[PDB]
Amino acid sequence: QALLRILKETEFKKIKVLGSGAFGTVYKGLWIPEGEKVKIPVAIKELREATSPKANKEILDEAYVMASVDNPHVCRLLGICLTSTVQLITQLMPFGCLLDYVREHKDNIGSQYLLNWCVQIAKGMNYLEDRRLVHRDLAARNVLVKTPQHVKITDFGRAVPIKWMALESILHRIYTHQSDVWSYGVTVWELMTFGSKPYDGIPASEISSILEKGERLPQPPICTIDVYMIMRKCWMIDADSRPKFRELIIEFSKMARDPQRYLVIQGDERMHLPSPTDSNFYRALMDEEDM
Amino acid sequence: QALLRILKETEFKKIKVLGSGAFGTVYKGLWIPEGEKVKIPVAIKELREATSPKANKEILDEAYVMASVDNPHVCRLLGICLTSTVQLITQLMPFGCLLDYVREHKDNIGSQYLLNWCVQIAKGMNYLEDRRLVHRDLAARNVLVKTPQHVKITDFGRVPIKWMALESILHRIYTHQSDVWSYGVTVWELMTFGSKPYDGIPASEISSILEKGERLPQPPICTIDVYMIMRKCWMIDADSRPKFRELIIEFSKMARDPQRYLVIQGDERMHLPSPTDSNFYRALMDEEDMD
Ligand SMILES: CN1CCC(c2ccc(-c3ccc4c(c3)C(=O)N([C@@H](C(=O)Nc3nccs3)c3cc(F)ccc3O)C4)cc2)CC1
Ligand SMILES: CN1CCC(c2ccc(-c3ccc4c(c3)C(=O)N([C@@H](C(=O)Nc3nccs3)c3cc(F)ccc3O)C4)cc2)CC1
Ligand SMILES: */C=C/C(=O)Nc1cc(Nc2nccc(-c3cn(C)c4ccccc34)n2)c(OC)cc1N(C)CCN(C)C
Ligand SMILES: C=CC(=O)Nc1cc(Nc2nccc(-c3cn(C)c4ccccc34)n2)c(OC)cc1N(C)CCN(C)C
Repeated sequence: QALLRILKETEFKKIKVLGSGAFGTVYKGLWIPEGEKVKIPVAIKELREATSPKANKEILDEAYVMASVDNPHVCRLLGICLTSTVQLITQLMPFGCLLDYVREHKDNIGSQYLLNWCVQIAKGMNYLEDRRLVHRDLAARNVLVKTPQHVKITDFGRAVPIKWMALESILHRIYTHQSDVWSYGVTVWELMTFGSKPYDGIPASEISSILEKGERLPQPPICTIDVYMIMRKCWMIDADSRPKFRELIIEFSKMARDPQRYLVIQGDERMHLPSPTDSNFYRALMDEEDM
Repeated sequence: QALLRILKETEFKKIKVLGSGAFGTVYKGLWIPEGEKVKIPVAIKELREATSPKANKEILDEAYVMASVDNPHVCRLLGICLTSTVQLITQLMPFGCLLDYVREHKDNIGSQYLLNWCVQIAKGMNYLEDRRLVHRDLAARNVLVKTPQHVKITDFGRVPIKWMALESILHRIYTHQSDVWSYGVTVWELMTFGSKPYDGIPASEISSILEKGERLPQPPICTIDVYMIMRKCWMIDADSRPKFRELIIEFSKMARDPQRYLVIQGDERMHLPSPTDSNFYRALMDEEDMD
């Protein structure tokens, strides 16, 4: 209700293209408050099409729900502008997404960051499950980095990412919170391989077959089997044998309490988490919300 | 101890001059974390005198206390860089200082902002008094605007003749009650929206006119209730001046009926923001807790 602000086109401008989503493009933009002199960096998503008083009504009423979330590991929709092209505005995460982050930082990611990222993603997904919100598009590209010690899940509930979807989602359009657990396992697979393309070299029209014959993503080199068994149980075809996000929070937390025991990274002992000094400095500059 | 980060000169640099004080220059600068690609805006104060490692320890020992404060209306020291000239790092407040703010928004400000700013400055000063920290240089230039609904006090802990209590001018005594005097001048600055106190009088003479009973005049928009409070901050007996806690209570009740205590032309179409615009401001700029 009061969590979604309706904007004018005059109080924000799109400045640089950051990327394409499925149904729209995301820009880096600037918010100019009315009667003010300051300019605040923001992220604007302009939708591919459809300005219709009628489609606006489902866009708005679902934007209200995406403005309702309150969790440190879930992004909140902040505003909307209902012109000819719908424009959506969120906070800009200056570090980008976890996917390009682990791809451009593959030689400096320690084990202790990866397991904490897995935990944080699970807390965000567990909160959405507690809010009865299905993500439907969880992937390393939809996990944003506020600080390297703080990731947030974005772009949930929007409803093709075939290589992330559960088989019941591929064959029968079923989207549950257990289907999201499947996409969570692929997301962990992306993190542990430092941004590899899942099922690389296999047409998306062919994934349903290989999953029915038992084929799964291979064990990442840095993962022990305790981590790989977790990923594989997120890919049981029976959805209720897949773990719950609540359980995934507990298990990855305990592995975070002994990181190099569960992830084997070359040179893992010269790369570590920030001290309280470095953490408090990050929070005072960029991350003042409670965590 | 772990709240003050020691920086290297390679991970931050100065970008633009924001203003000077007397102890040194303040710059707008950018922090680049080591091994990272993003650039985070900061405020850097360069100590314009070059100091020695012996003076550095006295600089450091007070920097730790300036990094120890935790209150929504007091700025916290975040970092320090100890080269030839010491550099000090805080959060950058993009709206600037309350002084230039009310000067550039003169008579576009309602009573409800003016009274809340008075409350917030008293809250910060009362927190400093509870920490047994004297400000010694309180003025509208040292009140930073994080957002228009949130101000913070900076540059405390250690000649502004026209702000000082009389015992500070004659006997250089600096108590929390001398800070109450300078608070009254600050409220005067806001209520005249950035006028020069005692404008046109040499500072070498302010002691004389204060012993003769002369004070700053009543601002046009102020009724006598608020002007009497300012006059009690300028009593020659230090223990007849009000306490900061009392100023919090007294300005708070006046804030609950602003148009009763300030008479501004057109005050009734300029209001405080709605929860929607406030939830929008904080999610972008002010994630800190606050009342
Ligand atoms: C006939 N036919 C036509 C179309 C109809 C339709 C209905 C609803 C939408 C809709 C509504 C709301 C959103 C989204 C989509 C969405 O993509 N949204 C993201 C988000 O915007 N991200 C951002 N990136 C950068 C800046 S804004 C998002 C942000 C966030 F903070 C939290 C969750 C979230 O999903 C929000 C579109 C089309 C359906 C029927
Ligand atoms: C002969 N000579 C030799 C050396 C001796 C000496 C001793 C102590 C200092 C010292 C130490 C610490 C600070 C300050 C000064 C100061 O000016 N500081 C502000 C502050 O940094 N402001 C900012 N603006 C923009 C970016 S940083 C500040 C920031 C904050 F967040 C909270 C309180 C505060 O006071 C902090 C300097 C010199 C004195 C005698
Ligand atoms: C991971 C892809 C990407 O482009 N990442 C990225 C993201 C930045 N910030 C940001 N903040 C909030 C929301 C998004 C966002 C949300 N969705 C659904 C997106 C889709 C596509 C792109 C971005 C999306 N992003 C960011 O801030 C500067 C930069 C950035 N990078 C690394 C791209 C480099 N360009 C500057 C060329
Ligand atoms: C009233 C002086 C002042 O504070 N000016 C100021 C400040 C900031 N940001 C900022 N953030 C933290 C600390 C300080 C700061 C602290 N001190 C002690 C200062 C002394 C002089 C100038 C600035 C400072 N300044 C800031 O962020 C962009 C902008 C301005 N300006 C008003 C510049 C003028 N603008 C209208 C173009």
